[PDB]
Amino acid sequence: AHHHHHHVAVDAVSFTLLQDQLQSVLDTLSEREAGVVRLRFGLTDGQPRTLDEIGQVYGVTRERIRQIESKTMSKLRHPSRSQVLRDYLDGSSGSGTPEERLLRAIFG
Amino acid sequence: AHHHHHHVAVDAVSFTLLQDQLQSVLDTLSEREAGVVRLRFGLTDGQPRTLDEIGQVYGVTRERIRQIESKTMSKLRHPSRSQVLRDYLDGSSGSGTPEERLLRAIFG
Amino acid sequence: AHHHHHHVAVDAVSFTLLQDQLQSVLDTLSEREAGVVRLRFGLTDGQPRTLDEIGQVYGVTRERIRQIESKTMSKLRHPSRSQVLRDYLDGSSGSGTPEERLLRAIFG
Amino acid sequence: WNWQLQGLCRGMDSSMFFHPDGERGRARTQREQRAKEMCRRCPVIEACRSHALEVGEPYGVWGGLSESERDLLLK
Amino acid sequence: IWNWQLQGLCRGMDSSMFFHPDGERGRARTQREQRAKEMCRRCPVIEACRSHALEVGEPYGVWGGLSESERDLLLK
Amino acid sequence: WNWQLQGLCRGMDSSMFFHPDGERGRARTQREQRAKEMCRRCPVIEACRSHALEVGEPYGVWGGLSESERDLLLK
Ligand code: SF4
Ligand code: SF4
Ligand code: SF4
Ligand code: NI
Ligand code: NI
Ligand code: NI
Ligand code: NI
Ligand code: NI
Ligand code: NI
Ligand code: NI
Repeated sequence: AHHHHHHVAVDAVSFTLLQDQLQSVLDTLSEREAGVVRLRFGLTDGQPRTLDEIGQVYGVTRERIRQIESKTMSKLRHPSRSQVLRDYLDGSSGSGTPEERLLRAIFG
Repeated sequence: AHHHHHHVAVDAVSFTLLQDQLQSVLDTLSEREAGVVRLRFGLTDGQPRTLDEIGQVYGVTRERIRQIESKTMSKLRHPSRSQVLRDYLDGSSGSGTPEERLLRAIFG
Repeated sequence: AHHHHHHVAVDAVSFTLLQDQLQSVLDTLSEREAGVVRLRFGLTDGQPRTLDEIGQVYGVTRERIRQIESKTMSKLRHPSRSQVLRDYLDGSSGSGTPEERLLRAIFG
Repeated sequence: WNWQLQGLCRGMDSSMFFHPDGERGRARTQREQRAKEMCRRCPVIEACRSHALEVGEPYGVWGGLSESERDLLLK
Repeated sequence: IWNWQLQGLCRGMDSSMFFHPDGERGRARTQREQRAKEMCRRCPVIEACRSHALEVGEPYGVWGGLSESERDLLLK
Repeated sequence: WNWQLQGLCRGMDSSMFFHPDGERGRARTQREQRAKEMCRRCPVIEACRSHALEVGEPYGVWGGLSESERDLLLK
């Protein structure tokens, strides 16, 4: 209902990444930017798409898709959107869950 | 079908909390105590409720709900019934899963 | 859609075990071997079955089921096919997830 | 609460240690006496008492003490 | 992400402040860049932000008080 | 089982190392001989053999040894 998550390691570092918070990251992008990200990384159907396949979807060249992907990644890293991304990467905390509220009450 | 769980950190301490085992903790309480806990922490609809909102559901005062919540938290922590709570807090162990039986057989 | 997983500890060691990769392990076995494993460990209905119950399903003795289980465990551990098992036990890495692709792209 | 693993009441019903809403008079005293009889056979009575006093547990018999007895000690 | 960005003055701003719409040129582009730079030059982490953008060659956006074209010239 | 990352059989068919139910006599010996030909080119034969002897692996060719050969060594 909200539980879908993935455990991922990058180097010695572990993340727990909640689908609901990924949706919040994507919601901050335009329709085309989020659509290019979903297609490129296979976020919906599991099949990461080539630049040519994405170009076909959006009626633009492979080079245009490369530019859209590049700009989108710059946007995702830019400090103006860094809070939404920090909260995504901090999914292991369980910040904001009902369970966190219950444990706070039990443990005082 | 049994997998729903949440990763929560409290202080330096991490927990993996299974929905099925939370259900078992609630099953040990009276119907009213479990209902007050569910509403107070937003366990069902995600919206934690105020004491006045819960009082309205049960037809009692805000003070009565405060007393029910207080007594329920004492019960949850009391040694006579806290075994169910220890098992909830130890969800990371995967004790009782099919996977644990399979790994016992593989690893001997 | 792919998220079902279990956290399991064996000794001081923790594993994150994805249902889809468990299915891949079982897919490498014969129909009867995988069926014996599913029944014995309760992988489908949660109820681990006795050797007598499994013998009844396959029309063989309890001793025959013991032999099938024993040979299957040797196969799972043998170097010629244990890679599928190592991948299962390394589920915490999030190797192959869409999320891993997205994080590689964001973090460079 | 690792002392709790040794509590004598672990396998008993909690209604032994908590009064129903509205219970007064002899029924209340009777229930409290039965609870205390168990605490006074328990190997972790002092740890249980210490916990309940340290955090001021607001309901239940803990450590052989009623809530009102604990309140007097904490005053 | 875990260090200097916590202090960025633009945190929570519409990213459109710092990124041009596709195909924006001329006066509208200059005006947007000027408004972004006005914020960077009040920001406590402008040097860290500038350093990051130049170190990794961030291809789009105003970072550290520098436009993309200004960074390109510096990196050439 | 760290040594297993270097096993020569890692990418081969496991039917090379395990006999079908009911395989006896010449067909069983032929399969065993083909498996052992691989083990005797393998960089971890001694670790594989050690594992199989230490835990008494009940089926398969491991470490260039058949199950019956391992049984004789263990008894
Ligand atoms: S002292 Fe009483 S309430 Fe505490 S653990 Fe022992 S029996 Fe239970
Ligand atoms: S220098 Fe500019 S872009 Fe960088 S954090 Fe500060 S305001 Fe944001
Ligand atoms: S000794 Fe034989 S069975 Fe063992 S890893 Fe090498 S080839 Fe495989
Ligand atoms: Ni969910
Ligand atoms: Ni939940
Ligand atoms: Ni489930
Ligand atoms: Ni499962
Ligand atoms: Ni899923
Ligand atoms: Ni997913
Ligand atoms: Ni998990």
